[PDB]
Amino acid sequence: SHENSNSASEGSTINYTTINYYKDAYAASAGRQDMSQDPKKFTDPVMDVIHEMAPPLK
Amino acid sequence: SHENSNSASEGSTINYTTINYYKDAYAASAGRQDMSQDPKKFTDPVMDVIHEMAPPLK
Amino acid sequence: SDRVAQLTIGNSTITTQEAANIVIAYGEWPEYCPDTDATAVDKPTRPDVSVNRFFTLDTKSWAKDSKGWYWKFPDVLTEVGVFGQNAQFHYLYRSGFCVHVQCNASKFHQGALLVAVLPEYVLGTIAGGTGNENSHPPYATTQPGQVGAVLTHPYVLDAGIPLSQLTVCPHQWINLRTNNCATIIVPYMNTVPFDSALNHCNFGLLVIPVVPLDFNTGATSEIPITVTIAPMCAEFAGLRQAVKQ
Amino acid sequence: GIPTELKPGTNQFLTTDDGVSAPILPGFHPTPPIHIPGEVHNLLEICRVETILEVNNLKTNETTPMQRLCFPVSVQSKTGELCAAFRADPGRDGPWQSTILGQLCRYYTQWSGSLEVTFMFAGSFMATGKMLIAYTPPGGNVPADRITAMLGTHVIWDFGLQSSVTLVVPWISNTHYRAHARAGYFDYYTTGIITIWYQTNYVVPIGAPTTAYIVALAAAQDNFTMKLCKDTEDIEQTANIQ
Amino acid sequence: GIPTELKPGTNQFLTTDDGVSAPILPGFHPTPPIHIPGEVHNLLEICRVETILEVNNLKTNETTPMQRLCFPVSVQSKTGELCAAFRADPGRDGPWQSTILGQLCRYYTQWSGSLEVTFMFAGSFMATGKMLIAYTPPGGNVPADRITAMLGTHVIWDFGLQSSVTLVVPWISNTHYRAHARAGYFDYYTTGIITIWYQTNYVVPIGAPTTAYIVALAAAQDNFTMKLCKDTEDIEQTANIQ
Amino acid sequence: GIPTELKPGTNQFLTTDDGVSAPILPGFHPTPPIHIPGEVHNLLEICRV
Amino acid sequence: ITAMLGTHVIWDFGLQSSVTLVVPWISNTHYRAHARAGYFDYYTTGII
Amino acid sequence: DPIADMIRSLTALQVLPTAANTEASSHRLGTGVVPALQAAETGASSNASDKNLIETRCVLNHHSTQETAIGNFFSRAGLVSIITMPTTGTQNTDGYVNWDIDLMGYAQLRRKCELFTYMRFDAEFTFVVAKPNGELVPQLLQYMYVPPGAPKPTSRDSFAWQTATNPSVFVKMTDPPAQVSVPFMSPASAYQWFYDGYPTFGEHLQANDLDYGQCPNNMMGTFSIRTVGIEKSPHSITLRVYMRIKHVRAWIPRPLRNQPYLFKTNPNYKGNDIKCTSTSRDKITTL
Amino acid sequence: ETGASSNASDKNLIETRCVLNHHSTQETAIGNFFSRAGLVSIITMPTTGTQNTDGYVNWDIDLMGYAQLRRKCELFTYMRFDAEFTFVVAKPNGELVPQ
Amino acid sequence: LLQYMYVPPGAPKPTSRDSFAWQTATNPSVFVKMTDPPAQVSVPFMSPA
Ligand SMILES: CCCCCCCCCCCCC/C=C\[C@H](O)[C@H](N)CO
Ligand SMILES: CCCCCCCCCCCCC/C=C\[C@H](O)[C@H](N)CO
Ligand SMILES: [Cl-]
Ligand SMILES: [Cl-]
Ligand SMILES: [Cl-]
Ligand SMILES: [Cl-]
Ligand SMILES: [Cl-]
Ligand SMILES: [Cl-]
Ligand SMILES: [Cl-]
Ligand SMILES: [Cl-]
Ligand SMILES: [Cl-]
Ligand SMILES: [Cl-]
Ligand SMILES: [K+]
Ligand SMILES: [K+]
Ligand SMILES: [K+]
Ligand SMILES: [K+]
Ligand code: NA
Repeated sequence: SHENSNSASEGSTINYTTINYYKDAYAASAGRQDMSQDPKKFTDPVMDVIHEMAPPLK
Repeated sequence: SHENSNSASEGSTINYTTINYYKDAYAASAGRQDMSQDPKKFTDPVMDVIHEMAPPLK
Repeated sequence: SDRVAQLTIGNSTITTQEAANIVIAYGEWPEYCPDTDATAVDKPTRPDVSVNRFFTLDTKSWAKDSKGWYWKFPDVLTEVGVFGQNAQFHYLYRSGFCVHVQCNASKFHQGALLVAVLPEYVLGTIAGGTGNENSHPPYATTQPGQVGAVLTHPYVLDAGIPLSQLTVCPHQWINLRTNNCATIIVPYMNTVPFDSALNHCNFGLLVIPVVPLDFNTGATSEIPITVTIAPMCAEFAGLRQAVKQ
Repeated sequence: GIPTELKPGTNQFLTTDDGVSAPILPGFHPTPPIHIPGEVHNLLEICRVETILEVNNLKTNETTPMQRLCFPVSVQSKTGELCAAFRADPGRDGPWQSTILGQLCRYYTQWSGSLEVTFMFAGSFMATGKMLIAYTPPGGNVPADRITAMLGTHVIWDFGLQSSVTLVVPWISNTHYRAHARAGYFDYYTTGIITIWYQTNYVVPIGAPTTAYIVALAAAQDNFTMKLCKDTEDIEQTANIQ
Repeated sequence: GIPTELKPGTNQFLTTDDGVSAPILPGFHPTPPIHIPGEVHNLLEICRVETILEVNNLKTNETTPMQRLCFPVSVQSKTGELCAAFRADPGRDGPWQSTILGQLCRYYTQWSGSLEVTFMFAGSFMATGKMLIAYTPPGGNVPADRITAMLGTHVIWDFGLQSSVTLVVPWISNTHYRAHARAGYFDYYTTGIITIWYQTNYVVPIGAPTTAYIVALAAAQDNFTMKLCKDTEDIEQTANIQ
Repeated sequence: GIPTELKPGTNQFLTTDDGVSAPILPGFHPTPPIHIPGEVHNLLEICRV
Repeated sequence: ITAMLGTHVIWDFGLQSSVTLVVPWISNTHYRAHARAGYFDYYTTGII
Repeated sequence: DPIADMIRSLTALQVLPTAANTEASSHRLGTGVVPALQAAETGASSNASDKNLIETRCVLNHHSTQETAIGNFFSRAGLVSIITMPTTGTQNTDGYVNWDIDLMGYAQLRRKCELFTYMRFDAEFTFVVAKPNGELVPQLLQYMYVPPGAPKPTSRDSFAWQTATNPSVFVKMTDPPAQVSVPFMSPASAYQWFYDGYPTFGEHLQANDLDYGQCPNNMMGTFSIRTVGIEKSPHSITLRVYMRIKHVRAWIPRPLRNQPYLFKTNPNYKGNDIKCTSTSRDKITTL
Repeated sequence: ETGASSNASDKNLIETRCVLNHHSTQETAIGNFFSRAGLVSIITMPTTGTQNTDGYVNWDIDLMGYAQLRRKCELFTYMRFDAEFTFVVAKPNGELVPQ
Repeated sequence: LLQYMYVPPGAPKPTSRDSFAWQTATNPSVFVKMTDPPAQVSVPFMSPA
């Protein structure tokens, strides 16, 4: 079955291997979750990137 | 399954992606609705077509 | 070469000889709203230099017993310069910010301020103490203006949440023995592309002394803290007459 | 038999479920369709059609409802006078309720798009005048005077052979969609205010009426869409239909 | 009809079952998404972020909680003094409960990985000193003296322009994963003990405070993972939420 | 819905039935296995001892 | 708070003993005659 | 041309199915390099790893990171509402109930959602109904969704139950629990658990300070229920509603609630009894 | 007077920005507006009274007895369609019995 | 109507028929009637060993 694209997660699908029998995508299961991560935006949101070698303040 | 063509909407099917398990087409689901429109017949049913540039009465 | 810095925007320039890098909130630079995300159809006004410049607000005094302060954005500037005027004359507003908090002491003082940005900083009340009273914060507390306000219970950020975890938000520390300022660049964050600069505060700036100020008597005791902020990529739409609230 | 397992939802009847049900008349064939003018496919086709706005919705009109279909203009004695005012909120109680647009969007929870109000002057041919029509986006209550209203989106209309003028109520919202506005928390979705002022004056020579009327027609523009189908408040089965 | 046969499980509602349910609004389309900074995809992204450890979790602090966010160091009169101690167990009641890491791993039954504690010195610039920070893996209670603690994994910290130092609590376990440790049979999963000693002394010249504080921040390293999602003990609906 | 018809055996629980049951922990991953001497696969391996 | 609205520099004391304030040429005329009280105050440059 | 003056994100996504490996390392003795020293003032977390502070062996780590994907953390049905229709008392001897949709009444789910500032998702709602003592009887019920602006039923037989446009579900207390999928319905791009603002313009006199924090973009309307019949039903009814988030995205993490919840609509806390996030002990030098 | 609606659009009356509108028009397709089950009749067979102590009822098919659905259909003059009829039955108090 | 819930080590154990723990927002729970067939689920290998 080829459906209406109305799932909440489609701009950059956090899922991608779902099951469904209805014409509306949001009825689909959650599917297998992907393992993407980008910790840097939270752990290193600094302008000059501080290395783990020299002292962070030179 | 290949059916009897007895749906109310077949002269110009307002649907087109239906599901069905019976020999009669009218038993089928509603399917995904198409997005055709022709507002002009209601908004501009005039003989000489009036442009949105010059004055509508010349 | 990471401790020295200069910020120049509009007709204003900031210098510092004891910085500790610069933070770009969630790794994103502010930017004008793109046509794919926009919804309002009127061509916006993007004043540029008259509003994307540094504004310095009233200074606070840090005492051995201070609890901490906070300011709301864009509330702080709704009545300052050309930025405020644009915020009043338009229904819609959107911008990012460069926040620069200043505080210098001497090599003999000590203490540490945590400078953080908390999106959608909703405040709560102590519920009449017992918790049976469903009280709410008054306008003056939710939108303190350019003077900012004081935290009554910093440990729970006057909102039932642990200060201990605030570092999960964009932040820097001003540790007197190390630096004398904090700089954070904040991009527009909201569930809508533009919004009212009067009814909705996008984020709050908190400055809390986690390690209390101390010094031997005889040393300068007036240790102020100054906040200088600059809107970035300020855009406005839905022009009409001026409204203050 | 094949191993199956019933899941939650089993036996429920969801009024909006689009499924398949057994046919009662096997081999039945409907009367063929024939061509009929006026087929519609999407409600939006109708929302683009101008219908009459009841700007003159006064309590004193209710018994002579026809008078609600148009409002007056007349020779002013003072300059800058306000002629009429009303909210642009289309799904709200008020003038818009008389339009097909208003009625239809009440069958949906949210809407988005630019609106359009066209004013037709029905005075005598000898009457002239200039009016200032303004749309004041959210924030400021009804503008106190013409000089304040003038700061918003507006059109300065001149009477002439072209009987009408079109005010555009451009979509200027914070959210991509607006739910129907009403007093309370939902006033957050208000669209704004439309005001009509005398730019100069209704002028007429000796021999022609000193008062005339204007009809206001409203409809949606091409970027208009609605979503979240719902029941309308505008109809009630107060009693049994016999 | 097709031969089927209901199997056990039929009609049950499993709260974690990932199935398909009928949609209530056919043809509905959500508001489009827009770009918003700060999207997260995996809790691990957060666990890598340092948050404040309440090492100074004294009963006498409870009424002045702010004092729990940092502990002191001051001019010693005797050498080799112990400055502070605490367990490394992150899911256990104690100092770690104040960290986002601790709170989040309480939503999982097991964890695995190396931890990291970074200490920031907040004394005056004129203050100097060397501390010995040690991690004592399972087996030995709190080391009695610095000379015993010194035998474990440790870092000797020197105060200077670099305000901070990082102690690594390397994953040293018998099992691949640890369940949350607590007194009893589950002490089998304890991670160990962290101790902070005076390597030399906090030294300061005339004119500067003789007591200063240290803030401890903790987080997970890249080999950290959690498993077996569960409910946290850290929140309770003591009474109805109105 | 699809025409079905329940057959005898419906609802029964046969202790030796080798079927599929819904998983309680979605996305869960077991501790990896490690090598351990002495694995057996068939009881006959023991009967020969 | 009022002065802050003009062209300015925020100076921080440190190893660099000095800072430079720029008084950019912001005039209506291409040239200014010497300003003094009276009609010639028209050519005043401004205030630091 | 005759006027010259009239003329991003440094971090992105990677797929990490497994925890990082540990590379073997040996002793490092030298000047200049000093990975153990950090500067937390910058706002960054420490970049030091095991191999920099100790001698490590090689470890091929296959631990999965999948169970901590926000989808697996949230897609677990949780209780969001308990609705009751008793036959005797001041409650609802009317045979019907209108419930304003607000899911912040139960802590377990609420604390999990409040870990983020904004969330966008679809949801699976399951309706578990029974008598108050857990017994089941052959009672026919009707659940109806009344979006903002739709007429709310005023009685067990109000015309509104004709449900010609609103979606309704008819199910027996004896059938399994009803279950449906709901799309993302805010007029905004995401639901927001925190809205530091007011819903409307005006002066915000202390009389209407209950407006603070109320975001209309999260107000989804009313959920109505009734026993299907013109005559009153003899049975008290208990309806528990569970929600399962699916197809989820989340933005801006925040500190987790550490004080008991008092009200559905705000973060007010009991000021006389401010709990410490961590348990206490006697000395900082003793366990 | 022509009978046509105004052809003016935003860009002609004001200065506009560019907006890439992705709002869907699907939910207003007549099919999604009508394909929602609505009540068209309530039939009763009581055991005592003047109603139908006969055990059977003959109902003339007329769906115009309930306003919600009727007003929606009357938006048009002519309609052609197929239909799904669902029959929900119970005792008058909502209870169910093996009948 | 019954409710079976799995409370992993460290999760709050219900202390009453209506303890908050039954909100089961994260723990897996099964709701079934004594009249439905027997509930059945799959459980993975959960030891930390
Ligand atoms: C026929 C079954 C109908 C079921 C309809 C349920 C619709 C519920 C939609 C979920 C909306 C998410 C919750 C949104 C906002 C929060 O409750 C806010 N805190 C309320 O102020
Ligand atoms: C075994 C189940 C049998 C169900 C048969 C139901 C047949 C009903 C067909 C629908 C016809 C559409 C309604 C037609 C006309 C309107 O009622 C008119 N206003 C009556 O004058
Ligand atoms: Cl998964
Ligand atoms: Cl569709
Ligand atoms: Cl406090
Ligand atoms: Cl078979
Ligand atoms: Cl409206
Ligand atoms: Cl069959
Ligand atoms: Cl632990
Ligand atoms: Cl079906
Ligand atoms: Cl009814
Ligand atoms: Cl319960
Ligand atoms: K069917
Ligand atoms: K289902
Ligand atoms: K099974
Ligand atoms: K790996
Ligand atoms: Na380093």
